[PDB]
Amino acid sequence: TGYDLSNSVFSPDGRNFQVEYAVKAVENGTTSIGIKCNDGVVFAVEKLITSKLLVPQKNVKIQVVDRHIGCVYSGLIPDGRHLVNRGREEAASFKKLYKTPIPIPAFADRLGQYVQAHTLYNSVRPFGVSTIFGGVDKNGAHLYMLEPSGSYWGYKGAATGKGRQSAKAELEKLVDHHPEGLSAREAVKQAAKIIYLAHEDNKEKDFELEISWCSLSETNGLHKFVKGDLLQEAIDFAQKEIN
Amino acid sequence: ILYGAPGTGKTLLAKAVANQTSATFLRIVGSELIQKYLGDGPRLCRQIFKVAGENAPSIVFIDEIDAIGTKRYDSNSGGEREIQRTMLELLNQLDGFDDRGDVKVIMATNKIETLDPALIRPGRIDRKILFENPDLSTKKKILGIHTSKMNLSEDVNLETLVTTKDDLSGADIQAMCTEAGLLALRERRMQVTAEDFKQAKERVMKNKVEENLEGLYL
Amino acid sequence: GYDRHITIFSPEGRLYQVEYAFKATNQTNINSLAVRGKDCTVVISQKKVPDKLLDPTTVSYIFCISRTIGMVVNGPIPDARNAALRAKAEAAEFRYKYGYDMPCDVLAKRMANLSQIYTQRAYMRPLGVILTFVSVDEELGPSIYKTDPAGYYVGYKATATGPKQQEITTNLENHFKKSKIDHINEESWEKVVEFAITHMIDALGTEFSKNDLEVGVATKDKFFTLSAENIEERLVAIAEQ
Amino acid sequence: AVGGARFDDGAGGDNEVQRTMLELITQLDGFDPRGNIKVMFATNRPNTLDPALLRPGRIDRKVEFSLPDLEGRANIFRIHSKSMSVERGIRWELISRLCPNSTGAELRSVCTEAGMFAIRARRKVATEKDFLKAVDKVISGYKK
Amino acid sequence: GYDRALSIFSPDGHIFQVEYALEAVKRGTCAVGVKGKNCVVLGCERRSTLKLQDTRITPSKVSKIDSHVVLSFSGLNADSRILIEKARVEAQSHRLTLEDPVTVEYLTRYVAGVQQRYTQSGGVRPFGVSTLIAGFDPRDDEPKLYQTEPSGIYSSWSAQTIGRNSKTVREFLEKNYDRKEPPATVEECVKLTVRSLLEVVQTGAKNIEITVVKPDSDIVALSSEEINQYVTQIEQEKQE
Amino acid sequence: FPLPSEDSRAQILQIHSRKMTTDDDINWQELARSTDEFNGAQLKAVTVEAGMIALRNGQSSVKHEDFVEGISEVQARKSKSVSFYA
Amino acid sequence: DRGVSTFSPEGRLFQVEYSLEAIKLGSTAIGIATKEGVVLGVEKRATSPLLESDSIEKIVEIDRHIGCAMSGLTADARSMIEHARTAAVTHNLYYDEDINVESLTQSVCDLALRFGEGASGEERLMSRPFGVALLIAGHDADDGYQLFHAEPSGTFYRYNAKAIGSGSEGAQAELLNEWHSSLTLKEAELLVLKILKQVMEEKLDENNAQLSCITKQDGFKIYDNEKTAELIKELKEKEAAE
Amino acid sequence: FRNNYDGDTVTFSPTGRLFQVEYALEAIKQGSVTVGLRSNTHAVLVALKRNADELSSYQKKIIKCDEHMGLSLAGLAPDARVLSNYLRQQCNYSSLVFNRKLAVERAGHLLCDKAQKNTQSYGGRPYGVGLLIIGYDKSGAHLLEFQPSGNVTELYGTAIGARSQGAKTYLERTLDTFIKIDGNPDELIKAGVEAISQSLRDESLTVDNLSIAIVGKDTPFTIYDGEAVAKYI
Amino acid sequence: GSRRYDSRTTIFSPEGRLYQVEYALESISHAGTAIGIMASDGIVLAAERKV
Amino acid sequence: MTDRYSFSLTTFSPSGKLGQIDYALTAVKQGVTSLGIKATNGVVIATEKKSSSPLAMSETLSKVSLLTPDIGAVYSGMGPDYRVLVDKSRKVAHTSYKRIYGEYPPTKLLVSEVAKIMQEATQSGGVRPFGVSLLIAGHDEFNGFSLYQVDPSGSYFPWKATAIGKGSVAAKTFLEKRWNDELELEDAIHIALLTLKESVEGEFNGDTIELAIIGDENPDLLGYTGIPTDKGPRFRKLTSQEINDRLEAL
Repeated sequence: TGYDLSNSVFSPDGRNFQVEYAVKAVENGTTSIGIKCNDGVVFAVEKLITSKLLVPQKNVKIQVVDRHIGCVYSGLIPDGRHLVNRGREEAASFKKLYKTPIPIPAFADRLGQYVQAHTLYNSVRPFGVSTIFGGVDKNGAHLYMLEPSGSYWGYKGAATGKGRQSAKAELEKLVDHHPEGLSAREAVKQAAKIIYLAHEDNKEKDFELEISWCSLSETNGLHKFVKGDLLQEAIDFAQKEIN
Repeated sequence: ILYGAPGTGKTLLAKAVANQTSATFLRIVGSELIQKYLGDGPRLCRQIFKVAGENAPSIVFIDEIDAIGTKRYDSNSGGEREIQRTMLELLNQLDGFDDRGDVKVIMATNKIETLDPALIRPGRIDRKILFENPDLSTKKKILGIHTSKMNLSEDVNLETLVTTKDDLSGADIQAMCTEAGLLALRERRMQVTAEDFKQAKERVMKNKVEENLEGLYL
Repeated sequence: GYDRHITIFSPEGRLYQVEYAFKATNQTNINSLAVRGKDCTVVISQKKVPDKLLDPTTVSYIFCISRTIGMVVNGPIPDARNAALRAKAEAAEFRYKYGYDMPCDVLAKRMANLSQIYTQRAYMRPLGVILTFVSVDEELGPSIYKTDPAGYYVGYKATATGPKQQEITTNLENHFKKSKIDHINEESWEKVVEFAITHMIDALGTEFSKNDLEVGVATKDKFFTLSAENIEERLVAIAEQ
Repeated sequence: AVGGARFDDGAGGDNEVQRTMLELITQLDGFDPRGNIKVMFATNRPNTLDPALLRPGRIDRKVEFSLPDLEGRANIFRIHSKSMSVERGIRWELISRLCPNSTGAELRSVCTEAGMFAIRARRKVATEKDFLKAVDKVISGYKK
Repeated sequence: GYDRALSIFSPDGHIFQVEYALEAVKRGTCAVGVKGKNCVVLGCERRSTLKLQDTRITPSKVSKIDSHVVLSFSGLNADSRILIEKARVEAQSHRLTLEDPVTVEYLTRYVAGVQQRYTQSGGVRPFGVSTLIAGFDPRDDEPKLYQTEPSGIYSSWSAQTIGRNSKTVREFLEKNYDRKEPPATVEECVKLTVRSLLEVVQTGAKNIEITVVKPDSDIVALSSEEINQYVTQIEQEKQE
Repeated sequence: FPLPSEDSRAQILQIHSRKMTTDDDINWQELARSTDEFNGAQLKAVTVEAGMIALRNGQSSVKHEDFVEGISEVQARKSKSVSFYA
Repeated sequence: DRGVSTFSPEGRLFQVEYSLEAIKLGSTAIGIATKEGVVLGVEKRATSPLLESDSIEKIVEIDRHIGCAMSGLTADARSMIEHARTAAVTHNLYYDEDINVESLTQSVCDLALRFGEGASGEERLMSRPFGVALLIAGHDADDGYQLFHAEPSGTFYRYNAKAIGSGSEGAQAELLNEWHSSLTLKEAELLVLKILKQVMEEKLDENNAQLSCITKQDGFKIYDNEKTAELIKELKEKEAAE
Repeated sequence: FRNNYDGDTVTFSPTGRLFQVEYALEAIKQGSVTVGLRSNTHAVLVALKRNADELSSYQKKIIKCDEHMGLSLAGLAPDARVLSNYLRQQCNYSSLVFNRKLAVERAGHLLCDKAQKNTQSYGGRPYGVGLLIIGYDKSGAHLLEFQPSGNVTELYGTAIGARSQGAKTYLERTLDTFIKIDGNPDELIKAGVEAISQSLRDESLTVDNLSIAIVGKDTPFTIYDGEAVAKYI
Repeated sequence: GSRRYDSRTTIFSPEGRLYQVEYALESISHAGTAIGIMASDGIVLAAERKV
Repeated sequence: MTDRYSFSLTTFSPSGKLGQIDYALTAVKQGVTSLGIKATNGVVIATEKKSSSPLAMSETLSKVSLLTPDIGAVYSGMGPDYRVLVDKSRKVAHTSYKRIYGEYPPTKLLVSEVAKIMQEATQSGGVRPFGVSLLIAGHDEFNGFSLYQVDPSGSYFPWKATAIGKGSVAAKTFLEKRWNDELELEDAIHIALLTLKESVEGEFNGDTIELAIIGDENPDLLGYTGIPTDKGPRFRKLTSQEINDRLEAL
């Protein structure tokens, strides 16, 4: 029909076709998952390798809001970086006024009013990226993923991208392992193998494992990158299970 | 190629050239050249040059084309599919026909933009006649023909009738002389006076022809 | 549609943007009920259960603007959160400039006037949700004002949001006709929830558990939303009377 | 006028063009070698033909006819000037320069109309001013 | 297709909207003028065909910009009064800043700049009325005749004919008039100018408005009997 | 049966290279990057236009470098009329 | 369908494609940059003897030692003329020095390469794209005699002999051969008139042809009607001997 | 796909990828081509200058932005000129407030958000020029590849322009060569000349065609021309 | 001709006169007939009304 | 259908009348029926109200608002269109008059300012015209009682009797032939109840019907006592309970 010409159009299906194609654009990107534990959250994202000219630990999309919140998105890279730079200013403006770290459910409202208003505006194009953010605030551990349509809720797990369907079955298995969930280091080892399983669609090329988490146990409320023996153990854990 | 309106530029110009050439006037209807049937299009076109191609006694004339001139894109919306094959094949008959000019082809159409550039083939048709507005000498030559047999009063002269005019064509000026004679029949006389031309010029250019010359840049 | 490209009244005198604005309200297919006791106002919204990747506790169709005041939204989610943050701004600014508690009458009237501004701006989308505001007035008492997507607001004895509103009104019309009052008996606010659950199940024809529903309670100078364990206590309290 | 199908054959009961496509497929493709025997068509629009013939394996090369450039339009006028009496001191390069890109017929019209303007001036040959008026007659009289 | 915007240069290299602006001039009033050695003469045509029209309260086509600089347009009277008003504002602004009188070259660049800025500005309509700016330079008797066109360009002409039948009268100005030796006397330039106007006016008096500009900041307006006096001299050969 | 993908046309062009005589230095995976929206029949016409590049390069056979110049466009389109900065 | 910003999966331009056609319909602007001087010339295009041949000029003087040529639509050109005149006194005001030809050419092209009303990181002047092309010549203390071409589409290029307008494709055919680094000032004046006469339809005289010269000693000097006629007589003498 | 959607850059395509990026990509392919690589201690870019005809001089595609940071211009000219003053203003702003030179990864982000605002805005003129940004900061040498979509990635080196496939293949087999050469800028330039020569059909091999600019720990970013680049050629 | 843009006053019509001015004269004739009279000693105004 | 230029508020209509104006009356015609009757000693107004759900509150809807104590108003159309219009109209009435002349605006000045907002709504692009039609009844010391029919186009005219909505044309012939200018307000109330009853016979009571009149001052509605100079409010809005008392005497 002629309703896809521009934004600010009410379609007969209740949602704009441009928003429908924006959701399909997320499925054309890489796979970014996440796990919400009791003491914190764990982020895992797969970066597609274009060729051997890529340098590791450079293009990593993991961003850190304040010290207690990590940020990762799956979708258009240029459209995603513009939201993180603006999303940091929203969390900074809270500290610039109230003088205290921003809580996660409040950090989602700043991005909510920011993105949802642009979907209502014709001059501003809606965002076609899905941003996954979380951490541990003064209240506790919280995880929220921002959909390209603007709707969001509390998420015990994060699934987006092309392999979100194959990763959804693996995230539901965490209840079968333990009723209370895995540990901090156990969630990193479990989320790593999921990346190798979702690679069957992207297996035409290579990948680099990217995992980050923030909890109150080891880092004591800091968001860092997985390295040392913890990163190498998560890689060999999946090689033995696939074999 | 002819332009203008029938009876003036699309008629008089066609019959005037055939007089001095001492050739028979052969009229072919343009709308009849398309029978909307496969094979009748090129058949009727080749037979035109056949009757005029033996001793070349006459000249081909075609007038009033609203049909074959416009093929559109389709057999509907005023166009026809047989027009595409008729115009394209008629080009071969224009190049194949060769003489010293005893036979000519004169076609009349309103717009040449809908014509096939193939059938046009510039250099085969170098003649384009655009309709021009009649000058002061145009009306004077039309009056002299009718005023010869029509007696004029002492107040009727040549410069009097051409004083106020919209530059009507040679045919419309003839209608003004007929209206002047119609008022003479009301007074029962054979000599049209000057009072009839004053009422005739107002009826012909307004009542008998509706123009009114809409102004304000139009 | 030659005249369909824009938002105007059209040659048929019918707004075609409102045609799809009401259809978006049923996109979520959520049925809610709003009733008013004598001294209290209790609203109940249906909480849909998604898969295990989502938290049902975080999912709420009822937003808290301030104390005693609440908003029930049935329709598109992205238009609900943007209107929730906007409705709270007018509530706080009114308590400053005019220094008075913003009533649900003006709160639904302000959203109605703000809805025309959305239609006045060709680059801005009107609200495609159903704004239902409930509160307890100091004078008028319990009152319900629901703002339609077209900007219409009127008081309701017992309203509803959904395709079943025709069946919900029928059962609640004869209940208020015999007693000749628009308020539920048992002035205690704990017993008002018992009737709000009872009249809703028979109206919708489907009984729901504690995880399929959410129950808000608006009292005088206090407002709260019952958790998953408090809703279970309401079903047990129905059997004890 | 033929193509791969038509109304009286593809949509009709008679077989003329419907059996013509068989000779362009069975004979040319199967039996006839590609080197010695070749086939070339001419059409105003590609869509007027059968989409079955437009598929690869038979009809592949599509040659679009452009219009001559300044150098191409100059070499055409100098050839027509051999059969037409003109002035020995004219220049055919400036004649084709004023005229924009034109078809093969529109270029021959410049030389034929050049003798028409010489009739008004009563001259046996066409001077340079006659070709300049012939180009303006094509530019103004057509405007295509 | 390409006539809906001013920001398109068109495939033909010329905006069709500018060509349509010339059609209003061809159906509008006529403006013809010729400058001599010591003077410039600007004629025009005001249509008296409307009955019950008062010529005294009707402003003349020729408008006064500067003491030594006048202006006469050809086209719609609506868009012309703005071009006259905007020029008069800058005409006074020259003495407010430079203290010198209005320069014909400087005034033309402003009037052409008015149509230039509105053409370049999107969503703003330019002026499709062609104006003729004539006058003398400060402390100079040399006449300067400039024109304005809908294309946003200006050209300098010794004699120019615009309006209805601009080409017919132009042939009269390319033969009897000589730029190498323009008429020295005022009577020779005015009498020949009337003959050029009789083609479009066709034997009329109040339909001709001629304003003769003289040096030392002088403006004279020929009356109805004075304009008709030259008409009799030109038509004397036809009645002789 | 939509238009084949990038890697979907690499196997089709590989079979077309086996039917003809080449240098066998051609990597079918590298030439699939220059193809955009081609079906199984259109790729057969590309191999015909790719062999014509050998005549312009002055080669008796068709090497891998002759395909790279023939698979891009090398037909019609907007050509050289506008290139770089006009 | 065009569509401006919306292209076809081929991707020529639109306003630039229409700009090249508008430039080729303008006046012929021919110039040659040599070691001993830079000579420019234009075709005034006189359609009638009543049209002045000295009041209107397509060659504007930006600086005493720096000239410029204008071929195209004059309406959108005068916006660049006042900008070039402003940029001329700009470098004189701030740095109190004569700006180089390459530095002045880039400063003028800064305005031609941008358009639009909306501003983000730069001020906005042009409300719509302009297609006016200019030929900037002059002499500086570093590169000496230089001749450039101002293109509203891309970056300017350095041309020793450049011809635009309706005489572009015609004049540039002979500029790839007859041009040489040893051409003197007198040889450059006769080389332009020899090419200008072939690319011009009307006869060559002082009325329809006005040239100019740019040197270090005399700066920007315009050939008068008497000096131009003397160079025309010397041109017919050289053509008669060859 | 003719029309039916994509009135401006705001409208998404049915596939979900805006085709305005591919339209601006043709300007990069039809524009100039450049080849460059880097190492731990050095970064180099070899640009191929373009012109019109023999009378037209070759224009340098490398514009100086920062002392330690440089890039090359392949794409539309008016898009790269506005971004040149934007990146240079950020380098001066970083050298004013922070006083440190602008980082490579920070230069690519401000460049990404610059064209992202005009892309999401109604209408506008999105930047279609490709840029390869090299520079040396406290974090070392880095190379970013800019695309008209706004994507920014990190590579040892790449090539954007006409016939860019030849250089990409050469950098894959030589990947382990130039990365192990440190402190010797001569070997990195020799590899760059052989890299661009393989990607080109060899139209004009002369000296004035190639423009080499190298930056490193000791020697800062400097454009070489004339006899400076004639030693390797 | 067939292509007419009446939306903006800035777009010039192929005839040269804006179509909004053409049909504005019709709205004048649709209203009541008003007759002004200018005299030597004053002005007489007589007009009807549309309702 | 024919030309969109009639619908565009920035473009003159090819048909001589803007299509946006004529089709905006259709939206007003689709609404309920509102009328008014102008007499010598007063002006009565009556209208029918939306019932909506059977549980909807009938006391919430008020289609007769208060501008000034000497001027009443009634509307038929969209809900927010009247609210946004009058909320700004009350500010213009106070700013342009009460902040200058320090009184309540008269009938001629107030109604003229109401139509000016509709003029800007039908002029500037992107702003849709109002879908309501206001019938304003007021009394002043100069012109006396006045009844003005305000159309969304922005043109107001005096009317002794008029109707809007679906029953606009139907009740126009009724109110013209039934009512005469020489009658009083008491007979005007009874006629207004009979004509409005013809729209719907389901419920004629004060729940779905609002009734208000204009006239002399009321000392009980003044709010203060002791000042003989200042008269009480001239406008009195009848309570729905008091409307049933008038219906029993009908």
